[PDB]
Amino acid sequence: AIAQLATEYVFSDFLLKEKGLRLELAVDKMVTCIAVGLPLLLISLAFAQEISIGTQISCFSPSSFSWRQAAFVDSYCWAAVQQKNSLQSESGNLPLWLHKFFPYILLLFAILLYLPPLFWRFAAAPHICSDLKFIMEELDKVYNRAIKAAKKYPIVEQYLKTKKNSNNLIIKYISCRLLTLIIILLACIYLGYYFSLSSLSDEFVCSIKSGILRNDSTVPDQFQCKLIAVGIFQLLSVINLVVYVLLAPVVVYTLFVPFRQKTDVLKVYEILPTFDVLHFKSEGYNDLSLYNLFLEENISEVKSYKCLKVLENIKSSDPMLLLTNL
Amino acid sequence: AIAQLATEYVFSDFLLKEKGLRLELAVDKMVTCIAVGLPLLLISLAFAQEISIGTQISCFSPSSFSWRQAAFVDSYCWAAVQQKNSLQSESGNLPLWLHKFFPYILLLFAILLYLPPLFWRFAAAPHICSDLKFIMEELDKVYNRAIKAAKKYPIVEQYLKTKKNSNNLIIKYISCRLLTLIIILLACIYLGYYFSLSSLSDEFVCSIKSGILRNDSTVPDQFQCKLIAVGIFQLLSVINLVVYVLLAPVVVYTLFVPFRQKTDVLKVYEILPTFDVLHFKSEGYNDLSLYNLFLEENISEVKSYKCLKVLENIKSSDPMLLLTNL
Amino acid sequence: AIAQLATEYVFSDFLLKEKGLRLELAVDKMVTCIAVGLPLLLISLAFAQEISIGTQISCFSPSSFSWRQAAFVDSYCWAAVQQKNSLQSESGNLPLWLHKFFPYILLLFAILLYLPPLFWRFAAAPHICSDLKFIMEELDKVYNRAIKAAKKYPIVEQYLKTKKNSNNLIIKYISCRLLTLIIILLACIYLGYYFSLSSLSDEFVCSIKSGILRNDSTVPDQFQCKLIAVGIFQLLSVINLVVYVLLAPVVVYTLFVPFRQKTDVLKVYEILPTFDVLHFKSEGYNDLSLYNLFLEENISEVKSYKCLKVLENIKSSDPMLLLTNL
Amino acid sequence: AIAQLATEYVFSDFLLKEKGLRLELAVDKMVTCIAVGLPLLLISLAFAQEISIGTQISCFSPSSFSWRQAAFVDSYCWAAVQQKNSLQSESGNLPLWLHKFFPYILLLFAILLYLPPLFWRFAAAPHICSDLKFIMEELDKVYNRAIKAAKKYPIVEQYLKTKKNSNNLIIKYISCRLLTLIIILLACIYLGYYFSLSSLSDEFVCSIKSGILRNDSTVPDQFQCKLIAVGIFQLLSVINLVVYVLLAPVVVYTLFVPFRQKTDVLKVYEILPTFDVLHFKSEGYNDLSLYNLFLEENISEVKSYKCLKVLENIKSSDPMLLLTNL
Amino acid sequence: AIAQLATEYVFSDFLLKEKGLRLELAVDKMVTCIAVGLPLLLISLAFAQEISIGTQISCFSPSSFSWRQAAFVDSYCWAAVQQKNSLQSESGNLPLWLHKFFPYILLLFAILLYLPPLFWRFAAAPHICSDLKFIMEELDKVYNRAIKAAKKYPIVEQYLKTKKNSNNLIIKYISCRLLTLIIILLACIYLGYYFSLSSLSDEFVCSIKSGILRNDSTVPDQFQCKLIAVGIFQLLSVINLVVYVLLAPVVVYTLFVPFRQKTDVLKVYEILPTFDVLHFKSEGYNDLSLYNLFLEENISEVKSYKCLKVLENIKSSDPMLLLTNL
Ligand SMILES: O[C@@H](c1cc(C(F)(F)F)nc2c(C(F)(F)F)cccc12)[C@H]1CCCCN1
Ligand SMILES: O[C@@H](c1cc(C(F)(F)F)nc2c(C(F)(F)F)cccc12)[C@H]1CCCCN1
Ligand SMILES: O[C@@H](c1cc(C(F)(F)F)nc2c(C(F)(F)F)cccc12)[C@H]1CCCCN1
Ligand SMILES: O[C@@H](c1cc(C(F)(F)F)nc2c(C(F)(F)F)cccc12)[C@H]1CCCCN1
Ligand SMILES: O[C@@H](c1cc(C(F)(F)F)nc2c(C(F)(F)F)cccc12)[C@H]1CCCCN1
Repeated sequence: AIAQLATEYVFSDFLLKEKGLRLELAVDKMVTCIAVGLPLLLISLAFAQEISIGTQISCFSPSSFSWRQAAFVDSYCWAAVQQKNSLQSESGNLPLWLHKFFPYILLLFAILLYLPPLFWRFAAAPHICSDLKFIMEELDKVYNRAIKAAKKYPIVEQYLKTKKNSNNLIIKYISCRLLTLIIILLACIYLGYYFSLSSLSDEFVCSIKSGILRNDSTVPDQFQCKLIAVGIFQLLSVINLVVYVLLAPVVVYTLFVPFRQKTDVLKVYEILPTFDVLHFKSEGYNDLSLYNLFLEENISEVKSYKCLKVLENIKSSDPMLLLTNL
Repeated sequence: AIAQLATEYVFSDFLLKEKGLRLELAVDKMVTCIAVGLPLLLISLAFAQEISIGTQISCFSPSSFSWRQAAFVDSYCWAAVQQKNSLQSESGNLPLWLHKFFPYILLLFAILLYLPPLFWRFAAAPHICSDLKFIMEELDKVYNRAIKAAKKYPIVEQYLKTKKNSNNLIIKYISCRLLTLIIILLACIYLGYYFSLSSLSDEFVCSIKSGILRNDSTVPDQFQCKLIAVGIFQLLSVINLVVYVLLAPVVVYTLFVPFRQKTDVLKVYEILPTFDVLHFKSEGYNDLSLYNLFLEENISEVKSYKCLKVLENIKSSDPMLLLTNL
Repeated sequence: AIAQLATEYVFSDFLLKEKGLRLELAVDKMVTCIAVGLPLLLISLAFAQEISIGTQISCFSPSSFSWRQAAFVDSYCWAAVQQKNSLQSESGNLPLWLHKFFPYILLLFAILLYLPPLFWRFAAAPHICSDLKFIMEELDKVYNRAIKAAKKYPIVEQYLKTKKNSNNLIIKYISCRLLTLIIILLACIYLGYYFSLSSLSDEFVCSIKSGILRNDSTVPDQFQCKLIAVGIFQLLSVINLVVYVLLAPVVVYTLFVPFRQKTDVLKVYEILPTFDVLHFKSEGYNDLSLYNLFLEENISEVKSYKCLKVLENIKSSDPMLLLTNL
Repeated sequence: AIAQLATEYVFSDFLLKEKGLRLELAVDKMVTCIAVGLPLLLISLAFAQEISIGTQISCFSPSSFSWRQAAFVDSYCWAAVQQKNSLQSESGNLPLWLHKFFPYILLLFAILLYLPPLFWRFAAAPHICSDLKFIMEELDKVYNRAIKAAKKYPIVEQYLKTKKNSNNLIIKYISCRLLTLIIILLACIYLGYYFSLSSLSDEFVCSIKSGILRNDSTVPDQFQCKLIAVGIFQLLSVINLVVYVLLAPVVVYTLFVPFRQKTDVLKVYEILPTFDVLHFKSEGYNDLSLYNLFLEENISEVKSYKCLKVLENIKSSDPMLLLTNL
Repeated sequence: AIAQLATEYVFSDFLLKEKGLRLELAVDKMVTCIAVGLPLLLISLAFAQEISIGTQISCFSPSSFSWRQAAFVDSYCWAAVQQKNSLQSESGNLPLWLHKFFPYILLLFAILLYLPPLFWRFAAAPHICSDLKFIMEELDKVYNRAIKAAKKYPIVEQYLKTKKNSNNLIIKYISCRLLTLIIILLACIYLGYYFSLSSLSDEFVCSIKSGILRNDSTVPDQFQCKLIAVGIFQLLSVINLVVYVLLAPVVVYTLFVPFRQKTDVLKVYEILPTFDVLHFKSEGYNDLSLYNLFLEENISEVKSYKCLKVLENIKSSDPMLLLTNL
């Protein structure tokens, strides 16, 4: 059912569950889930039980034709939207090709939108995963040492600086998001072209006259056929186009990594006396700018950051309290 | 539904899940999943609920024929694409054979593409599994001994050298990938031949005249039949051919084992004082070249390598810090 | 769907999962899975949704006959391939019997191929299971004692010798594999005979004239019927015959137990000083020859064998290292 | 599908899984699973998707009759195999009754074959369960005491003797197996009678003339009907009869409890010095003869029996080794 | 399928699983499962895929009537077995009412048979549950104290006596079993009356003449209708009646609580020296008579009772052995 479909896609997890670590920050998962599942959701809505009257093409055989003769006419003209010579139409052969393969094309866009998140989930996900969990563990060790002192060389600061120098991972990230934006724009171009079709493009005339039926006495020369659900495809197309047009500015915002403005989440550790590491922050296209965003995603999960952020918040309203907080 | 099919194949795990150890390195799993599942995905897309109008062959019986007489004509000509004498066609009997058994042939290619990964998952997978987990355990023991020293005979170096001498496992690996490449090229040849068919090959004429109906007064001599979804098969064929043509250079890259260039992942252990083992690396077709790749897959999972790689990265930006890192 | 069927049989576990111990060595599981599941897979492929046009037999009733009268003709002639007198055919009654009961016969061969692995999984599996896990535990105890010595009577050697004397279990194993080979050859004989049928054997004429219709004025004397999917059965038959013809040499290789040549897997324990047991190996048809093969299957899982095999491999490139390896 | 059915019954567990203890010894589970599931398997094979052409009875209404009039004729004669007066047939009313209720009768035999294993699984299963696990625990305690001595009153011997005196449980067991054998013989009698039917018993003539249609001008006096799949029922009947005829000697062998000849499995404990209990064995119809068989099923699972049997086997090739074995 | 139905009801658990404690003793679960599930099993067998020819009522419209006109006739007469005036029949309106609502009536009997076990599983199950597990725990404590003594006031004896005085729980139990017996007898009365119907009760004549069709020129006055599967209902009715007639003596045996004769299961604890409690047993309708039966169900699960019963059994073939048994 359509409601079972809605629970399957919109209200279920879908590509959201896949625990301690989150290697796909906010917006990414949101953008990927909407962009991938909305062609799937709208295809499945296109052919729901309630909305599909029946056979997609009907062709108006004469009354003299039998049941299976009309079945031949319908099935032949369904197959004969493909070849050029068999049919004539005012719009042309290309919009009928789009009408037949609308769900194929939208599923192709869904898979194409799934490709850059997948290439992220293999090529760059283990590196960000291992590096971020190591940084979380090291920061927990630093706070444990500070708490022990309250009751030599900071590895985290220099390991943060050497990734400030590197920019391979951000190049992978911006390549993923740029491919996603390009595919969204191409899907917008297709959906705008498809919805802008006259809606008489589904109307066409086909002749069942190839082969021996070219020189048969009693067959109609041509058969009026309509591709049913083309209007449903156009309605779902404008819906998909509207949602993708809303989604594309979010992706363009996602491209600008340094503008995202993490609100001094790493600066909270600078307040502690022992933790002299991680004072600075990125101001450009580097790996560290992306590490700051994945940190700002995953740092609330850290044991110590929440306590030290509470210590910072009460200041926002002497470090004796920190010893007391433990 | 087509969307349920897409979630079943593209977005689900498929042949990806099957934890601590990964005995199928990157690209392999990617190439195997795409090459195996894309014939499955495109077959299931070929006969989706929306795209299938109904019966695959219709044959245009006369109006005088009843419903089940036309059913006989359709079913007989479906069966009679097989035998040579029963039908005549401009293209021939072979393309009609391909049209009837297109999903059989693509599933045969999917299983044939699944064979070399399966022969890897039995013949060579236990050996690489046991050897790699032993190497991981030994390297963890070496780092534990080094950390204990900081706070005689390295088995790993000589056990690495004796596999430098051996080349049975790489012969198995290159045999698997060569069989995969050969099957991909054969599938490309078939899909190029199938898509290059004129698309009037589906059109054919069959006579329901074998047996007693040879000398019956009132039956048509021949019946115009079209194999519906042959154009859908050709569209999915060019899609499969395009994806496999993209996939084949990746397999050819996968053949060249020593060119893969692990970026001194084993050299990180040379920096430690106690770990004097594993200084060198392969420069040819040996088992060690494949062990380096499986190592570079699985070494990020190792406890010690990540810490010692952080120690190497800060140098990239005295070993006192290592004692401090613990 | 056919792709769901393929994931159910070829790509899923099937008779592969059913952990620490493997009481069905390599090839056995491979041969059993292919031989059992390929009739199942090809039957399910025979009647897939895409390939089945509809009713399996159609019979060309006259136009005067109604819908349910033609349904009677089809259903009667389906039932009347059984009895001899009701029909006449050029090939005979036996090939039509095979055409009706092709999936029954191939499923019978699948179950018959499943019988010897099942009789192995009950009659001989507990004995090999208990004996092999006891041998693994005893060898682990021997290596633990050797490691303790490095830092009286070997039970394993004499318990190995007394099974060298016995040959009941190998008789059970060779009986299982001989029954499997005989059933494979019988299936090859059937599939070769079935594929060699002319493919006009499906064509036959039946008379709906038994009982009161013997002396009815207006019924045709005989009705041209074709058994649809017989050509599909013949194509799947030659596929099954080709795969079984490939499989039979593997079973014949599996019969020769002593020729299998375990590569001194038990000899690795002879290198240790304390482990003076298990020096020799079989050179004939005994239980010990089969125990060597199940050992060579399961010995990589053993804790100590991998370490001592690494010690042997570095030698292949004084036992001081063993004390160091621990 | 038929292959899904085969995986559901033959290749799945079925009545095999239902861990440490096995209260249904070998052959019993085998005989119960085959005898119960083979009527189920052959019924489900009788009405598979491929083998069922459609409606089971067709009756050849005149061409003047409409679609639903022929539907009435088919449905009425299906119902009117029951009453005697409505139909006439050469064979009689009883074989048509068997043809209509063949799957009911075979399922009745399946449930009747399931009754004695069920009455075993309630009436006698807890007693054999508790007694056998107590005997296993006591024998483990005896070997633990013997191992402690190596490094007064044996309860097991007298508790074994008092069950030598009793014979209630063996009476229950032989009653179960005798009921199973009697039901197998009755099923063999039915299947032999059913297969021996002429196969024109399915042919019969029925009159739709009860009630107001007795005195209606235009209806045929009688309608030629065939019960389709009766030949399929006869083929499956001879298959079931052959398998049950093979199964019945196994049940007759299962009746003779003392002849089963446990190979001195309890005598292995006599070799130990401390374990002076359980020297003798049954030579008649007693509870102890059945306890020996359930012991010989479950004693390989025991920790100590395997070690002491290894000690016995090396002798088969001074008890110093036992102290060493531990 | 019918075989899937059989695995769902007969061979699966059904109302058998619902672990340490069993608050529904033997026979109860057996009687409840058979009595509840056999109407369910026979209803599901009544409308299996193989046995149902199609529409349950067919009515023999004239040939002039169209397809949907005959559909109206069938559907109207199905609805018009309800009202008295619309139809006339030799048997009457009541047996046609039973024929239409046979599965409703048998499901009503199944639910009515499920009511007394359900009222047991709420009203009396917690009390017997808590009391029996407390008695098991107290007896285990008594044996632990006796074993400690071997190496003041018995609460169990007086707590057993005060429930000897009470009879509320046995009144609930006998009310449950009496309601079950009464419902079984009522179902037997119904099934005997239903099977004793002439089997021409399914034959009836209905007039589609209410409303505007009372004064329409061309409709038949009355239509011969048969309710198909009424004979199947009668066969399943005699099967259900036979099984319930067998079941009713078991329920009548279950009513006599004190006659059930627990074989001195509580007397085994009297043999121990410390356990001076629970010497006597019931000889009438009391709560203690039911507690003895639930004890004899659940006492084999007790740790100590099995050991002390082994001590009693060897006597059946000085208490020094008990100290030795521990
Ligand atoms: O909730 C899921 C969802 C799916 C889809 C669609 F269609 F992609 F599957 N569409 C949605 C729409 C929309 F407006 F687009 F319809 C609005 C809101 C949520 C939608 C998503 C969103 C991100 C987090 C959870 N998975
Ligand atoms: O995601 C799965 C996938 C399957 C398939 C197909 F069809 F093989 F099943 N096709 C895919 C395409 C394609 F472009 F080919 F359509 C593009 C991207 C992913 C595809 C794969 C890939 C590897 C890791 C996870 N399993
Ligand atoms: O992978 C499974 C498989 C099944 C089948 C079939 F058909 F038996 F089910 N056929 C297969 C073919 C074949 F060429 F025969 F088609 C080729 C490769 C694998 C096949 C098997 C094999 C052994 C280990 C895992 N189970
Ligand atoms: O494997 C299962 C099986 C079921 C059936 C049937 F039909 F009873 F379900 N038939 C079988 C046949 C037969 F020859 F009879 F077909 C041969 C071999 C195994 C069969 C059984 C057997 C006992 C252990 C596992 N459950
Ligand atoms: O096994 C289950 C079963 C159900 C049914 C029915 F029909 F109630 F569901 N009928 C049965 C018949 C009968 F003869 F009655 F058919 C005979 C034997 C067992 C039957 C029951 C029995 C009690 C323990 C397990 N649940």
